[PDB]
Amino acid sequence: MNNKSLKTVEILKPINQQLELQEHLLFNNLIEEIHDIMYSKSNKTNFTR
Amino acid sequence: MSSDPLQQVCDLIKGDLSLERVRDIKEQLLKEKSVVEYQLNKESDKYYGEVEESLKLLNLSKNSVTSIKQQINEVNKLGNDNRFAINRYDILFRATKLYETVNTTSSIYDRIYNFVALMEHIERLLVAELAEDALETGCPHLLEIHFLLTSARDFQEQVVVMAKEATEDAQRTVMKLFSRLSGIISKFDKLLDGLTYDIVEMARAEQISLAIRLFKIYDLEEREDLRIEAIRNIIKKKEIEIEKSSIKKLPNSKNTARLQDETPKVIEYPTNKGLYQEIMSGTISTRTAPRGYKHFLINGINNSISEMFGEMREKYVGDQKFDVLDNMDWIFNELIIVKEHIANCCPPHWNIFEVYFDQYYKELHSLITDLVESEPETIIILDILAFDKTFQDTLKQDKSVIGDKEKETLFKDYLNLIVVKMTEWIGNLEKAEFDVFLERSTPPHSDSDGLLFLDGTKTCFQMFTQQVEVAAGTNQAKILVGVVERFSDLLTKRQKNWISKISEEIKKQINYNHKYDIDPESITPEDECPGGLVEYLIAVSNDQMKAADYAVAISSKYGKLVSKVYEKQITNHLEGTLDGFAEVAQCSSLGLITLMFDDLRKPYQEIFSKTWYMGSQAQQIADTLDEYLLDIKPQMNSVLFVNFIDNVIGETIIKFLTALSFEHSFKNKNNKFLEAMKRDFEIFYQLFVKVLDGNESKDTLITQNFTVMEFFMDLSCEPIDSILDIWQKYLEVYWDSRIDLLVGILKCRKDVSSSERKKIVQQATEMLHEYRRNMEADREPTLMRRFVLEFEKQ
Repeated sequence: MNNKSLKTVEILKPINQQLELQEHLLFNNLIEEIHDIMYSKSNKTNFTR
Repeated sequence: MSSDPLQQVCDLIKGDLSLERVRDIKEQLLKEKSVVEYQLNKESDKYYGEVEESLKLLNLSKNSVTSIKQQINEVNKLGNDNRFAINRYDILFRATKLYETVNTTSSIYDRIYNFVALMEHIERLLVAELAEDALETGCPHLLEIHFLLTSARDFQEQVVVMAKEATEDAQRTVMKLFSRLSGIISKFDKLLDGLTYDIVEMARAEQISLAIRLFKIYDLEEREDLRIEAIRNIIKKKEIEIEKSSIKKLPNSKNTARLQDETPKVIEYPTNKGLYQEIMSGTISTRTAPRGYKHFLINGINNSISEMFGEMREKYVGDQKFDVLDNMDWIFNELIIVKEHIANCCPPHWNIFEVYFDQYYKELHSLITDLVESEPETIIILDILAFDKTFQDTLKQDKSVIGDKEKETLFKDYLNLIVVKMTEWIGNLEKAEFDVFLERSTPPHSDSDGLLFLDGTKTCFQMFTQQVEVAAGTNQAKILVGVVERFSDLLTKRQKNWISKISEEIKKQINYNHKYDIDPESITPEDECPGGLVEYLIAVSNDQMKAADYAVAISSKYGKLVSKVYEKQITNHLEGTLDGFAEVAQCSSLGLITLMFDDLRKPYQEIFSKTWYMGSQAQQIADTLDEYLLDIKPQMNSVLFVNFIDNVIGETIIKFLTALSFEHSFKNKNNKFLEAMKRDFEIFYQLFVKVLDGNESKDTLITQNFTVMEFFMDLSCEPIDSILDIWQKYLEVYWDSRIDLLVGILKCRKDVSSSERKKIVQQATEMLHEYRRNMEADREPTLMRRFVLEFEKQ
């Protein structure tokens, strides 16, 4: 809504926003391809079958 | 938003990411919205309640006033109930048979038009009674109001002659018109001979407790009765303008008429379309119309009988010069007594209270003409009419007074009088004083220690203090400033003349000292003038300080009944003059310093030659000028004195540094000049410290000049490698006497050469000007102000 546009704090909030979002796609496909079971465990690699 | 990005700047006045200061900035916004909603809260509430009473009374009068004109539907439609029903009897034979003889007023018009002829011919003397009062007619409520009702019975021939305008016959106002010659104008003018002689009888100094009672009672009875009567005829043209101009000017005629309407729409046709709005029925019903000028048009002759007796009591001369308001305001006292006596007599009319303010038009307009130009006593012009303004105010409600509006222009006449008078006064006082001061064997007003006051300046003191008694006496922002500040321009002409003729006192002691001990080939006519200028010029500075006494001290002493703005407008040009009260001392007392000197110019340039080097020239200068400040010292005003002896040590050191360009080669060779800078330094020390006793200025107003003493000892005694720092330190205090003095010091010296003058004195010249960019950006011009001695080719 508030655009804002620009610094003060927004922008230079949105960097950590969008890169935190690609960080959540990183951890997201990490746990997705963990027990995909493209690595096999109950988890990725902590084997419980 | 266009506010929010600006608010993003206001919160961007916290940093950029400033969450703590963003929180506090939000608390600031909460304070702003907080108070804005407190005032918007209560303001919105007051507006809401205004809408509440607004719609509450639009309600309450829509409904209740719709049931007030519809309560006139209730009670006025109840009026239509008994229209042809009421009074339970033959009302048809009461309004058409018994009221047929109401259209039979013949014999009453014959014996009352005939008796109105004969008996008002008798009432042309009986009801027109006079000669002289005998209670104003006698008894004009019997007499003059008997002529009013006799003129109200002849208002059938005066006012209902304008109602009976071709009613049924031709001789109703023709054969009765000769019955109205002794009938109407022998009753209406009988009430106007009794009314003009009633109010004129009420203009007779008592006037009286029964004469103005009866007479004014007739002049309120027929006055207010005449007012509602001709107000009923003007409301017959306004009730016909309400009525017949709702009929003829409906508009549905629609021509309208030619030519009995527009004009006279709406009057509109007498008996009865133009009459019955002042005639029957009509429970009045004539209208009256007595008496027209009982005091309905004759109360103006009562307040104009004290305002024509008052305006008549001016006697425009003014019988001394301004005695118009004496008898005129006496008729204003008789206007208050006749006014309140007549309101005690008559409530409705006949001079209730307007005689007082009408007599204030008599005293106001009277006092605004007796001194209009300067034809009255110009010195007593505004004091008279202003004294009757405030006093004749205080003699009433404050209000049979004399409003003038010519006060201030007469105060411009007091400006021209007191200012040009004080030009004459001040000029004679000056030239009298200065021609006394050239008689130098006797001083002015006695005291043996030179604190003499003066004589014509005392006439300025006390007598100009008496000149401003009208200034402060009327408290003018145009005289108590203007005579005072234009008088301060006259004081500038004064101190210019103290500069002029006190400079002639200076010349008088200059050539009188030439006659005394200074080579008498100088003698002038007006300068036969021995020692004694001391008491004269200090007597001048003494009444500079006594011009501070009455000018300054009387100035802030009395002027305290305006604001400090106007008081300040006075204060700008009498009390900064304290500096002016030694500014003559800026011109007189420096003359004193040269006239301590002018018996002694033989050692004043034999210094720096060989006679003073081992001799008694220092004895003459230091000891003789020491005694010369051992007789001015008891005799001198203080503000003159500190600046004086200050400028004695200074001017006496530059008369001690006179001969630096005579080019005598310095006797630091065998120390003869050098002892003249050292041993004579002991002799030229008690010229600073026995001159000064009773105070501690002996070196305090001499230290600044021990600078040029000891550094000049470094300048003119000392050799090559000790005149550098002479100009270093002597530059660090006195750059007013510039570097080229050393050139003259090296004009007076062979054994420090000219190339040494190039290095020392020209690199020291660069010290002078580059230090003037460095350290002067040293102190002021002083004793050594413009004694920059002549320089050779560097």
